[PDB]
Amino acid sequence: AVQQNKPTRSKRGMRRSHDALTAVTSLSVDKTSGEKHLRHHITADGYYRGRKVIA
Amino acid sequence: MIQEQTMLNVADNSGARRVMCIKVLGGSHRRYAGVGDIIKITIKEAIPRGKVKKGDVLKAVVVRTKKGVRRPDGSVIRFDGNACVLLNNNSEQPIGTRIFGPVTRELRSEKFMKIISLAPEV
Amino acid sequence: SNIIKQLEQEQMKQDVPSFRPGDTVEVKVWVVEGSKKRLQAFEGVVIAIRNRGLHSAFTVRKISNGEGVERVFQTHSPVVDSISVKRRGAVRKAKLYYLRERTGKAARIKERLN
Amino acid sequence: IGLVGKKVGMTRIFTEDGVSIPVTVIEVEANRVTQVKDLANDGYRAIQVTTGAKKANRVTKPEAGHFAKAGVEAGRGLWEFRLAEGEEFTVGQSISVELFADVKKVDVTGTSKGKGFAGTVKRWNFRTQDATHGNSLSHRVPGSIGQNQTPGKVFKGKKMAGQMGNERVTVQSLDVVRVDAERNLLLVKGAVPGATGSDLIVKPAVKA
Amino acid sequence: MRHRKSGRQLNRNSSHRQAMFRNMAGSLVRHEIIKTTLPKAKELRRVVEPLITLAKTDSVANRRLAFARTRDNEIVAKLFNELGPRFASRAGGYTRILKCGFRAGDNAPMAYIELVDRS
RNA sequence: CGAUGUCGGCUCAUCACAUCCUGGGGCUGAAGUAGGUCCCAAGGGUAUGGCUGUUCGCCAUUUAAAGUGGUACGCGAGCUGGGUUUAGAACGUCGUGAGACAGUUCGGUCCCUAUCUGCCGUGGGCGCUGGAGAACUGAGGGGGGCUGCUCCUAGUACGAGAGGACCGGAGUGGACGCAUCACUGGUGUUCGGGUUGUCAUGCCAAUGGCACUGCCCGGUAGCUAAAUGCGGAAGAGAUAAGUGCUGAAAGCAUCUAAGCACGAAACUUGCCCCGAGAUGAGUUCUCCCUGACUCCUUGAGAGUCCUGAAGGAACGUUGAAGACGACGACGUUGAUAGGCCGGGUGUGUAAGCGCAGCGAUGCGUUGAGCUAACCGGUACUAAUGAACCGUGAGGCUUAACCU
RNA sequence: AAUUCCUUGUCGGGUAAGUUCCGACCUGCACGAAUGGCGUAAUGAUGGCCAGGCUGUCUCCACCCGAGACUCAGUGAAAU
RNA sequence: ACACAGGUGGUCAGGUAGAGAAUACCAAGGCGCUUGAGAGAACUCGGGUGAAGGAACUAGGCAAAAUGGUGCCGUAACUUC
RNA sequence: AGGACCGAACCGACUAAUGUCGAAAAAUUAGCGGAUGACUUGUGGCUGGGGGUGAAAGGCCAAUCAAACCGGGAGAUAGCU
Ligand SMILES: [K+]
Ligand SMILES: [K+]
Ligand SMILES: [Mg+2]
Ligand SMILES: [Mg+2]
Ligand SMILES: [Mg+2]
Ligand SMILES: [Mg+2]
Ligand SMILES: [Mg+2]
Ligand SMILES: [Mg+2]
Ligand SMILES: [Mg+2]
Ligand SMILES: [Mg+2]
Ligand SMILES: [Mg+2]
Ligand SMILES: [Mg+2]
Ligand SMILES: [Mg+2]
Ligand SMILES: [Mg+2]
Ligand SMILES: [Mg+2]
Ligand SMILES: [Mg+2]
Ligand SMILES: [Mg+2]
Ligand SMILES: [Mg+2]
Ligand SMILES: [Mg+2]
Ligand SMILES: [Mg+2]
Ligand SMILES: [Mg+2]
Ligand SMILES: [Mg+2]
Ligand SMILES: [Mg+2]
Ligand SMILES: [Mg+2]
Ligand SMILES: [Mg+2]
Ligand SMILES: [Mg+2]
Ligand SMILES: [Mg+2]
Ligand SMILES: [Mg+2]
Ligand SMILES: [Mg+2]
Ligand SMILES: [Mg+2]
Ligand SMILES: [Mg+2]
Ligand SMILES: [Mg+2]
Ligand SMILES: [Mg+2]
Ligand SMILES: [Mg+2]
Ligand SMILES: [Mg+2]
Ligand SMILES: [Mg+2]
Ligand SMILES: [Mg+2]
Ligand SMILES: [Mg+2]
Ligand SMILES: [Mg+2]
Ligand SMILES: [Mg+2]
Ligand SMILES: [Mg+2]
Ligand SMILES: [Mg+2]
Ligand SMILES: [Mg+2]
Ligand SMILES: [Mg+2]
Ligand SMILES: [Mg+2]
Ligand SMILES: [Mg+2]
Ligand SMILES: [Mg+2]
Ligand SMILES: [Mg+2]
Ligand SMILES: [Mg+2]
Ligand SMILES: [Mg+2]
Ligand SMILES: [Mg+2]
Ligand SMILES: [Mg+2]
Ligand SMILES: [Mg+2]
Ligand SMILES: [Mg+2]
Ligand SMILES: [Mg+2]
Ligand SMILES: [Mg+2]
Ligand SMILES: [Mg+2]
Ligand SMILES: [Mg+2]
Ligand SMILES: [Mg+2]
Ligand SMILES: [Mg+2]
Ligand SMILES: [Mg+2]
Ligand SMILES: [Mg+2]
Ligand SMILES: [Mg+2]
Ligand SMILES: [Mg+2]
Ligand SMILES: [Mg+2]
Ligand SMILES: [Mg+2]
Ligand SMILES: [Mg+2]
Ligand SMILES: [Mg+2]
Ligand SMILES: [Mg+2]
Ligand SMILES: [Mg+2]
Ligand SMILES: [Mg+2]
Ligand SMILES: [Mg+2]
Ligand SMILES: [Mg+2]
Ligand SMILES: [Mg+2]
Ligand SMILES: [Mg+2]
Ligand SMILES: [Mg+2]
Ligand SMILES: [Mg+2]
Ligand SMILES: [Mg+2]
Ligand SMILES: [Mg+2]
Ligand SMILES: [Mg+2]
Ligand SMILES: [Mg+2]
Ligand SMILES: [Mg+2]
Ligand SMILES: [Mg+2]
Ligand SMILES: [Mg+2]
Ligand SMILES: [Mg+2]
Ligand SMILES: [Mg+2]
Ligand SMILES: [Mg+2]
Ligand SMILES: [Mg+2]
Ligand SMILES: [Mg+2]
Ligand SMILES: [Mg+2]
Ligand SMILES: [Mg+2]
Ligand SMILES: [Mg+2]
Ligand SMILES: [Mg+2]
Ligand SMILES: [Mg+2]
Ligand SMILES: [Mg+2]
Ligand SMILES: [Mg+2]
Ligand SMILES: [Mg+2]
Ligand SMILES: [Mg+2]
Ligand SMILES: [Mg+2]
Ligand SMILES: [Mg+2]
Ligand SMILES: [Mg+2]
Ligand SMILES: [Mg+2]
Ligand SMILES: [Mg+2]
Ligand SMILES: [Mg+2]
Ligand SMILES: [Mg+2]
Ligand SMILES: [Mg+2]
Ligand SMILES: [Mg+2]
Ligand SMILES: [Mg+2]
Ligand SMILES: [Mg+2]
Ligand SMILES: [Mg+2]
Ligand SMILES: [Mg+2]
Ligand SMILES: [Mg+2]
Ligand SMILES: [Mg+2]
Ligand SMILES: [Mg+2]
Ligand SMILES: [Mg+2]
Ligand SMILES: [Mg+2]
Ligand SMILES: [Mg+2]
Ligand SMILES: [Mg+2]
Ligand SMILES: [Mg+2]
Ligand SMILES: [Mg+2]
Ligand SMILES: [Mg+2]
Ligand SMILES: [Mg+2]
Ligand SMILES: [Mg+2]
Ligand SMILES: [Mg+2]
Ligand SMILES: [Mg+2]
Ligand SMILES: [Mg+2]
Ligand SMILES: [Mg+2]
Ligand SMILES: [Mg+2]
Ligand SMILES: [Mg+2]
Ligand SMILES: [Mg+2]
Ligand SMILES: [Mg+2]
Ligand SMILES: [Mg+2]
Ligand SMILES: [Mg+2]
Ligand SMILES: [Mg+2]
Ligand SMILES: [Mg+2]
Repeated sequence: AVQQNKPTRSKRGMRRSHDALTAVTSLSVDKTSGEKHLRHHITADGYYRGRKVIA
Repeated sequence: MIQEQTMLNVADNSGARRVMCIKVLGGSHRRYAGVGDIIKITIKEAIPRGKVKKGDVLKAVVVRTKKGVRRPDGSVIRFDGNACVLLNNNSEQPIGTRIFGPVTRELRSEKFMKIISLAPEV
Repeated sequence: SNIIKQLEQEQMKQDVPSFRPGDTVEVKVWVVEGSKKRLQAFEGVVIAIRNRGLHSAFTVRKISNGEGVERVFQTHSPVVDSISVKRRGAVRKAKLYYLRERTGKAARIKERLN
Repeated sequence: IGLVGKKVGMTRIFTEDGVSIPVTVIEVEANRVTQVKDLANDGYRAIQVTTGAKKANRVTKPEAGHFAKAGVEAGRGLWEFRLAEGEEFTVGQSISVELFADVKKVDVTGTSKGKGFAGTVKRWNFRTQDATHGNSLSHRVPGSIGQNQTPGKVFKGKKMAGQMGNERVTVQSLDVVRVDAERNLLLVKGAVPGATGSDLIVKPAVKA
Repeated sequence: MRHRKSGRQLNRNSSHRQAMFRNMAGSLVRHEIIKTTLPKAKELRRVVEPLITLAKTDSVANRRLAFARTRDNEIVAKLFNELGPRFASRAGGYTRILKCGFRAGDNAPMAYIELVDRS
C-alpha cells in the first residue's frame, strides 16, 4: 500500500525496458500466389500452402 | 483409528457398555491407536451389576477398528464397530473372563495371549 | 506397457473361478502360526469386485459372532488358496455397499438361478 | 559405479511365502562408455555414459562428432560417474545391468514430479488457520514472516511459497528384488522420484 | 495442476460448455465450414468426429445416440445420408483446422474448421 | 501527542544459555537400581485436555523431556477481538444532584490494490575477450542431526535378600522430514446408472433442458493421506569439561612448563540439495569459420562489393513442464497432439423387435450397450518449401623450441 | 446474588479433570420490601450451563466446480 | 453526483405439480445485465464431496451440518386449568 | 374470539460472511423477527430552534444535532500553532 516517496524518470525507464514488444520478422510467402502472411495462417485473399481453402 | 474422545463398545463382559478414550499411550504427540495398541479409558456407561463401575479411569486394548488392519499381503480387515477390552492399569491382563466378537491376528503378542484363548474367532 | 504386462501376466494364476458380486463365497486362506501352515475358511457375501489384472481384489462381508467383518483379499495373492462359490445372487449393482447399513432380514438377497 | 535407466511405473511382487512387496520397474539398457576422464588430463578419474537412442538429424554436429570420437551410437542424454580408484574402464564399452546382481541396497536419483507454484501449506506443511471463528481472508496464508523493528527484515532461508518439485532428489538404500538380464530390467523396492518415462541415475548404496 | 488431464474449460461452467459444442456441431455439420477461436475449434474436434463415426453404422440406436447428442433431426438427416457414406474410406481425421488471423474486436486467434471434402 | 494501535489466543518463527530431555564428565552421606549437587555441552527435541478473557495457576492424563528468558512483555498494512479503554442498560457503594468506581454485570463498525528494503520463487539483459554445444570440477551456501519400548549378553557383575546393571549387538514403535500411487481409501460437476417435478423433440416409446451436479448410487486417469517406501548414520580429523603417560625448575612430588595419548549429539568432513556473475567469470571434450580493394588524422581506422557456416531463434504440434517467461519432447527422412482401431477399466443386462401378464412390469437375444484424462498400434487431420538472427583464422607484450 | 472486596469462600451435584453452572451454608466489605421484596405458568432473534442428534469447527487437511487473481487486446483510476 | 447490483404508490394474475400471490418447470411477453479472448499456479471469494473419529475447535458448536410434509397412535414435570 | 398459532406479500433488521478509494456515504448473499394489529402504507395537512417531536436513545428535526441550516454582528476573540 502506497509509496513512501516518488520514483524517478530513470527507474520508470528501467522498468519499461522489457515492455518493448518484439516484431514478427518472419513473414511467409505463399507458394502459388506469392503473397505474404503469418506462418501457418491463411492469406488475407484466401490461400494456404498453395491451395484455396476459403470463400 | 481410535483417538482422544473416541467412544468404543466394550468387547469383554467386565461391566462397561460404552467407554470413552481419554489418551493414547506409548510416545508423545501420538495421534491414534489401532490393531492392538494400549489406550487410557474412562467409562461413560456401565451395566448395574458389573465389576467396573461408571466414571473409572483405567487402561484398555483396542481389538476392532472400523478403519481396520492391514496384513502383509496388501489385504485389509475392516470391522463395523470400534471396540476394546479393559485392563487393570499397572497389573495388566483383562478384567472380563469372556470376550464377545472376533479379534485380529496382530493382537497375538505374548501379553494378550489370554485374550485370544478366551475369544471365539481369529 | 509391455514391460509391466510381461511381469504382471506372469505372476497371475491361470485358474480363478469367475464370480460376480452378491454371491455367497467361501474363501480358503493360508495362516501361519510360527512353524504351522493352517487353512482358514471365511464364508461371506462378495460386496464388491475390483478388476486390475494382478492388482485385482474383492471385498467379502460376513456377519460372524457379534458384528460385521468386511475383509478384502488380493485375488492373485498366494495366501488365497481357493475361492469356492456357494449361492450366486441376482443383484443389479457392481458395489453392494448398501449392505453395511442393512442387517438380518434387509441384508438378505435374491438368488440368480439363470 | 552406476547406471542410467528410464522409470517404467510400479507393480508388486508376491513372494512365495505370502508378502506382497511394491516394486518400481527400471529399464536399464546398455550404458555405453563415451569418455574416460583421468587425473592426467582432467584432474579427477571418472567416466561419461549414455543410453537410449536419438534420430540421425535431431542430434547436433557438436555431439554427433563427440560420439564419433568414442565410436558408439548417439544415445539420448549424457551422464558422468566417478570411478573408485582401483576400477578402470575403456572407451566404447557397454555396461549391462549385471553390476547390480551382486549388491543388495541401491540409491536411485531422479527429478521429482513438478507441482508448480505451491503454497506454504502444501510446500512446507504449514498449519492452516481457523476456517471459521471470525477469520477474514486468511485461511491458507503463512501468517507472520518475521519479528519487528529488531531484525527489521525477513531472514534468509525463510519458508515461503514458490516452486515445488521439478528438482533432482535422491531416495537412499532401496532394496533390489530382481535384476533381469534378458529384458534389461531392475526391480527396486518402494517408490523412486519422477514420473513414468523419467530418467534415473541408479547406483550402489553409499551408506555401507 | 492438471497432469494427464484432458478437456478445455473455455471460461464456462460445464452445463454451458456442453451446450455450445452441441450448437457448434449443428453449425458445422450443416454449413460444412466455420470460423471460431483456435481453442474452441481444437476442442470441437472431440465432439464432431465421434458423430461422424457413429453415422457410419446406419442403425436405429445410432440415430438415437446421434439425436441424444446434437439434438436436431436436420443434422441427423445430413449425417447418415451424406457424411456416413462420404466418410467410409477415410478412417479418422474428418475435420481440418486452418488458422485465419485475429478477431478484430478482441485480438483472439481465429481458425477455420471444416470437413475434409469441399466438393 | 500534525496518532509509535497496548492484554490474551491463532499462524509463523528466530536467537540466547543462566540446560528440561537426550550427550560427555568430577565429587557423593555413589554397593546396584535410581538419585543429589557441580563442571563441559545450544546438534536436535521440548504435551493433549478440564476451569478461567486470561498470561500465570490449579487439576486430570501423558512424556525421554513437557527448560528459563530476549526478540516493540516477537508477530493486528498476517487473522481474531474473549479482555482492557467510547456512546445503551442495571446492581452494589459514594454523591443533595449532574454523575462517579484497575467494583461487578449484559450489548457493542479492527480500514489499506505494496513504490522501496527484505524475503521465496522465476525470467530477460550483457559479461566471462573468435563463435557454438555439452559434460564436469568444486570456492562457497543450504538441508538433515530427536528418540522410546522390547529382547540378547544376564537374572551375569553388584547385593545377606529384595531388587538389578555398565560396555556392545539385534528387532519394533512415536514424532518430524523426503519421495511416491503398486496397495488401502478420499476426491473425481469431463464416464455409467437409478430416480422426483416439469417443459421440449407432432404423439407412444425413447431422449434432452432446467431445478445447487435437481437429488442420489458407483467410479477411469490425475491429484492426494489417514495409504507405502526411505531417512537421522557408521567412520575419520581437530577439540570442551575431564582423564592421563614420561618430566625439570624445587637430588622428592606434579597431566605441562619442552614432548606424547585418549576425550562429547557441539566444531570441520562424511550423507543430501543449489552452486563458475566463484568478475578469482575454472576445466575436459566436440563442432564451425582460411576472398578482393581503394580511402587515409597508416588508425585494435573505416567502408565498397562477394560471402553468411556451426548454431540459434521464431512459428507450429505440444508435455506427468508451467502464473508469464522458462524447462523437455516432436515438425513428414514424423507417433508431438487429435482422431480412428484393439484392448483395459468403469458402470451393470441399452435400443428396437418377439413372447408372458388385464396393467405396472417381467423374460429372452444379453454380462449387452455406453464408456474421460488409461495402455498398444495406425499418418486419416494438424505440425511448410523457405525467409529471420548468427559471418570470413581471432589484439599486444614477454616466454619454451621446431625452420 | 445483574449486588461478595478478601475469593477460584466452604460442603454437595455434574466432569478423567469445572475460576463458569446447579443446590446448600451465612462470615450481607456494601440485599431488603412500590427508586418495591420473595415466588411465578406462558412468552423471549434475551444472559449463563449441561445432555442428545448432527457435522471439515477440529485432529488434518484433501480433491473438485464456478467468479477473480495470471497472459493477450481495448479502455484506464486512486491514496501517497 | 453516474446508463450506479440499493428506494418508489396503484392495477392485471395463464398452465402442470401444490394448501398457496411459497416453490419448481413453462405460457403470453420480455431479456442474456455494453469489455472480451486465453491459461486452468499460490491465494481470495461462492459452492460440492470426504476415510477414521465426532466439539478434541473456540471466549462461545460462531459458522456449517442436521431436523423438515401429510395422516394417524402417543405425549411428562409444572400450570394462572 | 384473539395486541392467538405456522407462513408468503408488506414491515422490520438478530447472526454470519462479503464489501470497507464499495455495486452502495449503511448494501448484498444465506439464514432471522412481526405478519388483523400498540400493524403497515399512499395522498394532503399541522408542530420550528432553547424551539419542535420523542413506547426516552440526548434519539430525530433534509447524508449536519448536548441546541439545525442561510445571511448578518464579523476581519468575533486565540497570552496558542
Ligand atoms: K432389451
Ligand atoms: K463587533
Ligand atoms: Mg516521508
Ligand atoms: Mg523523489
Ligand atoms: Mg533505477
Ligand atoms: Mg506439473
Ligand atoms: Mg491448527
Ligand atoms: Mg465482524
Ligand atoms: Mg471467509
Ligand atoms: Mg488476502
Ligand atoms: Mg488481509
Ligand atoms: Mg493428454
Ligand atoms: Mg475471462
Ligand atoms: Mg444445470
Ligand atoms: Mg457405434
Ligand atoms: Mg465400435
Ligand atoms: Mg447419453
Ligand atoms: Mg508524521
Ligand atoms: Mg501479546
Ligand atoms: Mg554452560
Ligand atoms: Mg555436526
Ligand atoms: Mg494448560
Ligand atoms: Mg509495534
Ligand atoms: Mg522487556
Ligand atoms: Mg506484543
Ligand atoms: Mg499484536
Ligand atoms: Mg505489523
Ligand atoms: Mg469485547
Ligand atoms: Mg463479538
Ligand atoms: Mg463481547
Ligand atoms: Mg463488556
Ligand atoms: Mg450479539
Ligand atoms: Mg485486516
Ligand atoms: Mg554444511
Ligand atoms: Mg537415540
Ligand atoms: Mg474408490
Ligand atoms: Mg461422486
Ligand atoms: Mg453422467
Ligand atoms: Mg458423454
Ligand atoms: Mg439401480
Ligand atoms: Mg408437456
Ligand atoms: Mg407437446
Ligand atoms: Mg404417456
Ligand atoms: Mg428450457
Ligand atoms: Mg434457474
Ligand atoms: Mg433456482
Ligand atoms: Mg441453491
Ligand atoms: Mg442454478
Ligand atoms: Mg448445501
Ligand atoms: Mg448431487
Ligand atoms: Mg452429465
Ligand atoms: Mg438429469
Ligand atoms: Mg433432500
Ligand atoms: Mg438437499
Ligand atoms: Mg619427577
Ligand atoms: Mg543421534
Ligand atoms: Mg494418437
Ligand atoms: Mg482380448
Ligand atoms: Mg473383449
Ligand atoms: Mg470389466
Ligand atoms: Mg433383458
Ligand atoms: Mg438409459
Ligand atoms: Mg422395450
Ligand atoms: Mg425389458
Ligand atoms: Mg472415446
Ligand atoms: Mg465422450
Ligand atoms: Mg487416447
Ligand atoms: Mg498412445
Ligand atoms: Mg464424576
Ligand atoms: Mg465444587
Ligand atoms: Mg449458587
Ligand atoms: Mg443459597
Ligand atoms: Mg449458625
Ligand atoms: Mg444493609
Ligand atoms: Mg435494590
Ligand atoms: Mg433484586
Ligand atoms: Mg416502606
Ligand atoms: Mg421514586
Ligand atoms: Mg422505597
Ligand atoms: Mg425482583
Ligand atoms: Mg425474584
Ligand atoms: Mg419478579
Ligand atoms: Mg421464571
Ligand atoms: Mg422456575
Ligand atoms: Mg428478549
Ligand atoms: Mg461470561
Ligand atoms: Mg463441556
Ligand atoms: Mg453435544
Ligand atoms: Mg491490460
Ligand atoms: Mg493524480
Ligand atoms: Mg451498464
Ligand atoms: Mg445490475
Ligand atoms: Mg403443454
Ligand atoms: Mg402460477
Ligand atoms: Mg416465484
Ligand atoms: Mg411456446
Ligand atoms: Mg407463440
Ligand atoms: Mg416465448
Ligand atoms: Mg421492456
Ligand atoms: Mg428492460
Ligand atoms: Mg456489465
Ligand atoms: Mg480455480
Ligand atoms: Mg473453498
Ligand atoms: Mg457439505
Ligand atoms: Mg452425497
Ligand atoms: Mg460426509
Ligand atoms: Mg469426515
Ligand atoms: Mg462415498
Ligand atoms: Mg463416515
Ligand atoms: Mg473445549
Ligand atoms: Mg484448546
Ligand atoms: Mg453473546
Ligand atoms: Mg448457528
Ligand atoms: Mg462444509
Ligand atoms: Mg454431511
Ligand atoms: Mg444448512
Ligand atoms: Mg448436503
Ligand atoms: Mg395413509
Ligand atoms: Mg398474531
Ligand atoms: Mg421458514
Ligand atoms: Mg427501527
Ligand atoms: Mg477485495
Ligand atoms: Mg428460504
Ligand atoms: Mg420472513
Ligand atoms: Mg419462527
Ligand atoms: Mg411468535
Ligand atoms: Mg406526510
Ligand atoms: Mg404552514
Ligand atoms: Mg415512538
Ligand atoms: Mg446518555
Ligand atoms: Mg448523535
Ligand atoms: Mg447555544
Ligand atoms: Mg452545535
Ligand atoms: Mg478569525
Ligand atoms: Mg475567547
